[PDB]
Amino acid sequence: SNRPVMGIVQDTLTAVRKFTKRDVFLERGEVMNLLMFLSTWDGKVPQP
Amino acid sequence: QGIEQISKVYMHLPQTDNKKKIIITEDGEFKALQEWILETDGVSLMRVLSEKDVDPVRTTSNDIVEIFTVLGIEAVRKALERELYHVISFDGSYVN
Amino acid sequence: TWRDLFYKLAEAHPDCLMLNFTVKLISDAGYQGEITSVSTACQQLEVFSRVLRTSLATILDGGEENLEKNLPEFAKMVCHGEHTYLFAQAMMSVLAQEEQGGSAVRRIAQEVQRFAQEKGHDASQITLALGTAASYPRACQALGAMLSKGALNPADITVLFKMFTSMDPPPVELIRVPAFLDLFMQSLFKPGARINQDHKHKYIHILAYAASVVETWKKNKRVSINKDELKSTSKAVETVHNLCCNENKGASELVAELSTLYQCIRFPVVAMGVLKWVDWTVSEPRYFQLQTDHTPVHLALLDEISTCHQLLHPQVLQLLVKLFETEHSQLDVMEQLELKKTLLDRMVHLLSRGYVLPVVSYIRKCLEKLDTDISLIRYFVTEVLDVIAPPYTSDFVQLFLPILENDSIAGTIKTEGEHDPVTEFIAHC
Amino acid sequence: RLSGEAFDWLLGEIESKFNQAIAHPGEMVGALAAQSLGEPATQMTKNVTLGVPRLKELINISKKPKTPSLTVFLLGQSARDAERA
Amino acid sequence: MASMRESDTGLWLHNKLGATDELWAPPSIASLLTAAVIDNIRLCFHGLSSAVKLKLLLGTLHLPRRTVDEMKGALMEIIQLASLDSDPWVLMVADILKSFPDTGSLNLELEEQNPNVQDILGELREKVGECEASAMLPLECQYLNKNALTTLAGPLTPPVKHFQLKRKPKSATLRAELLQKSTETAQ
Amino acid sequence: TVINNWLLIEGHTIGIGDSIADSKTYQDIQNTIKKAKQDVIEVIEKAHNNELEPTPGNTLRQTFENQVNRILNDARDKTGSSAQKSLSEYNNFKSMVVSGAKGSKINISQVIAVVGQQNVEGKRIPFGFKHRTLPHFIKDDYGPESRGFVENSYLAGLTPTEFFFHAMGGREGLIDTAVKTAETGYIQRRLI
Amino acid sequence: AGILFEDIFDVKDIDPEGKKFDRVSRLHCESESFKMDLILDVNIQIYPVDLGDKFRLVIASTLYEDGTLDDGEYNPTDDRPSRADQFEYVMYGKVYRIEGDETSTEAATRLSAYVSYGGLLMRLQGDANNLHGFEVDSRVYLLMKKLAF
Repeated sequence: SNRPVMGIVQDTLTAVRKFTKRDVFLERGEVMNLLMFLSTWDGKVPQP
Repeated sequence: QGIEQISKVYMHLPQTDNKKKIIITEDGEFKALQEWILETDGVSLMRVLSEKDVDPVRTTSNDIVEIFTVLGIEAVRKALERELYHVISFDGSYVN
Repeated sequence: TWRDLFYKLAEAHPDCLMLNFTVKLISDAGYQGEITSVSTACQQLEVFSRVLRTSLATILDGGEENLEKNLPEFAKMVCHGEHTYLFAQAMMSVLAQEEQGGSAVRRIAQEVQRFAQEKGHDASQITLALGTAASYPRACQALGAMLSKGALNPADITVLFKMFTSMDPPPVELIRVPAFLDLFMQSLFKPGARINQDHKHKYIHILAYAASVVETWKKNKRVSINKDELKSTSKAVETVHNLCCNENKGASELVAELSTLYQCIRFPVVAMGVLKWVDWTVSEPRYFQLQTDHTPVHLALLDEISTCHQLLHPQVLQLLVKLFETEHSQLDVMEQLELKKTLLDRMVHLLSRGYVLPVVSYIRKCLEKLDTDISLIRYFVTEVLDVIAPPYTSDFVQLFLPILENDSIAGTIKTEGEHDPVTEFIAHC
Repeated sequence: RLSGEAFDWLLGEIESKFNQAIAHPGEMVGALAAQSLGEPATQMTKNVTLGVPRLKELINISKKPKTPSLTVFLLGQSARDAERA
Repeated sequence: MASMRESDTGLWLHNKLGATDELWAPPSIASLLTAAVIDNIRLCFHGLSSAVKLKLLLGTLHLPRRTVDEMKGALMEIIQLASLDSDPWVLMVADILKSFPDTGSLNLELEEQNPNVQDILGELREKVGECEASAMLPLECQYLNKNALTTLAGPLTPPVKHFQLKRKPKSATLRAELLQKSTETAQ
Repeated sequence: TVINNWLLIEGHTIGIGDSIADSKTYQDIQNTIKKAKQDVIEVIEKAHNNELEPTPGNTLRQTFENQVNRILNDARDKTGSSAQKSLSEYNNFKSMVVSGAKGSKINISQVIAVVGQQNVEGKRIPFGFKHRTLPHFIKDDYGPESRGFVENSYLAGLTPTEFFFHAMGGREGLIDTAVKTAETGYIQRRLI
Repeated sequence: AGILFEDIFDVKDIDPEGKKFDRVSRLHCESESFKMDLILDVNIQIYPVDLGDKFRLVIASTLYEDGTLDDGEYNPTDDRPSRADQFEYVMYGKVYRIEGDETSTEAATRLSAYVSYGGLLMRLQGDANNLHGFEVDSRVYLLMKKLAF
């Protein structure tokens, strides 16, 4: 059916819906802790 | 009166636009129309098609063998296509 | 024709002396009226002032019945230039300073202001500065901002609420501008328009204080303030607004609360609110399909409105004219005839309560306009002469004789009977 | 509002993607069709008898189905007035 | 924003406000009025046409009161210097607007060597005195109540009563019928 | 990887508090159910007085069942919509449904508002006994609660008869699951 | 200087449709001089605002008064003078759309520039003569400070 068979599911889906809301704010410590998990990160911290 | 194998006939006004008549207007829109259609419960497709004031173009028969014997091999291929598409895309699932 | 051609030539080429020469000779010959004067009066002080004087005198000669005719051209010439507009407002408001007879003066000033606004030309802030807005700079700011935007913002509403609820309210007349009250009415009554639920009560309170509260004044000094119609008025406005903006409920539920509805409709401002709410609901082309009564409750509400107050009778007549003149092509002619008959009943009721002359003139215009069925006017005139009783005034007889002069009535209502309405009316003359 | 360089890049990209979209010789499209038909069959079910029984009736061409019927379209003005239908 | 010189200032003013067809002050006067132009008007006001003075006077009012507060002296000076011209129009407008920088409102003085003003005021006052009762109520009166209307213009004046009615209108019949229907359906 | 580690800071759960109405939606649901019962009683009364005009193309029993089912479905849908309107922004059912991770609005409606109407073979509970569905009922009763309409919600618990009717409705799913596997594999085998 | 825009606004309204989010509020604002209108999201939890409040809005293309450009990477240990010192609230977003009253023949008179601050949107609408520095796909700052006056 020319469409993906693998998608984001379960806790990842629920928490990514909760994560991308308009009022989710993160301090620098949690931002560093999260960026530690990006395998493709280029090592530059974006301007807040 | 009537023909055999037709147990009962339902006079019906279509609601979905699939069975509704489609004609391009003068200015170019599509403007779906609503007209009376009938649904039998048997298969003749030959006496039915030959009746007076019955459209011989769009009167399909829902039966594969009758369609084959009345209208050839390419017609039964197209009818098989449409029947499979209906039985598959009935629940909303899509197959290429 | 050559006068117009010479005008066009003169306007085309400023460099030709012959064009000014011909314009001067046309003025000499007595045809200077053909020369442009709609924008010339703005540059002229004394001629414009004297023509304004004559127009206003003629306006006061015929009352409203001649104001409605002398107002368009007078407003055009006054408001074509902004300076003439400002001087007209200043003089007219100085006239309105006197507490005796100032209602007509204020009305004419508001007419000039609204005609100026219609052209997209705004001078509301100057209007506020003309009045007593100096002593209340905050209220002046709020009114100026709202009337400049044309919308109601919750912040300035809250500011006005704080000012008026405080112990030193300002002159209530300043917040009684027709545009400002119209903004309140539009925001609080229009279906499909949304207002903050946390400021709904503040809006209602401000409107109630603007309308029902009465303040005593002498020599431009406040004396006392009446607050009798403040709590019950606010409650009635709240209930009616709840009815207006809770549209998903059917009209049957509206009828079910008829006791409270009729108790609260006696407020003239609320009466106008329901008037325009019904106007906007039935103005929808598809509302008639949803209106499933041969004698709908909306026209009963209009009857109650007419009965309660005579000031709304011009507005009731206008809405009835709009309702009848609207010819519908997506309804069966049977329901069209039923609606037209019920509207005829409404016009009969309006004519009964003393608002006769404009209704009679409109009915005659419809009869002569062929936009009304013969049987419709037959029913109207027959039932009118059925319910009304002699003696009839000279004005009514004069305005009604040509109505019976039309053959559509002479050949239909004239029937063989001991009490024939047309025959008895003719014999009464 | 595209510019010349953008248009050239767009043409190149379109041609590349289309050439990528061609089928590959040696692909067993028969098995792909069989599986693409069978896999959705595991989730579905006047009277028309849709679902797996209808699939069996279509696959196994049966000289008699469970509920044969005809849809008839009226040709003339009779399609509009039910009295003349 | 420079102190563009006198004749040049007059030319700029007659370029921004010289449209004779546009007899209304443009909304641009909110940003067009600055300290330099107003200060330079002190000498080029004689070089302005009567229409230019009138439109400038009209547009002076369309300013925020923060700007008015920070331009008190310049606005009063331009009013005073416009109050010394041949045009009676500019004289009267300067006198009316002298109160704006102080109170934010407009002065109302009349009957001062203006024949049209005096005659219009007198004739309209006597005409209103003829027909105080025959006064067209303002648009706000249809919202006002009985006491408010009485305080404003007095008691409601009935219109001419054409005749009497021997049969009740269908409005009462419909009212009673719908009251019965509401009573039945609600209960 | 990123989301599962931000979830440790945010957290996610579900509990009894996420399946409770504000005691004001309960009154609305009760009124809706009462009105539905009244409407089906009225239809039954008009039926036994032969004042029921048969629907075009339907027998008298068929149209009677059609109006009954229409009323019951309207009641279920209205109660479910009220339950959805009642939920707060912090409720967990709503969060897990709007994201599409698990469940659907009908599950929320059945947990909070009303379980609904049970069926076997697309029809209401058949008269397994002689002219009645259970010994606890009375002969020739076509009312809502006597033919498998579960009035309660999963939170509020099911009464005995509603519990048994729910078990009947559930058994059909197991039977269908048993047969579908046996048929689809053979179909695909023949195709391939 | 890189100051695209600067004017005074006042909070004429708060989120009209309701409180969609706990820590974010939708501000409807009107200007004073240019007669602008503004629609803004602010972190109401850390920068509380009220109806009728006034603030100075300074949309700048850079935080350095000298006017040099920035890579756009968070470098907190920086010493150069910054505009942020005299402002309470600072965002850093990227304009994504510029509408207007354009026709097929003449240019536009009333423009509308939308900029997204990492999720918090903002619409600036006014007259074409002011929104000249706004060009799509360009990073900007917000730099607003309340005016107690």
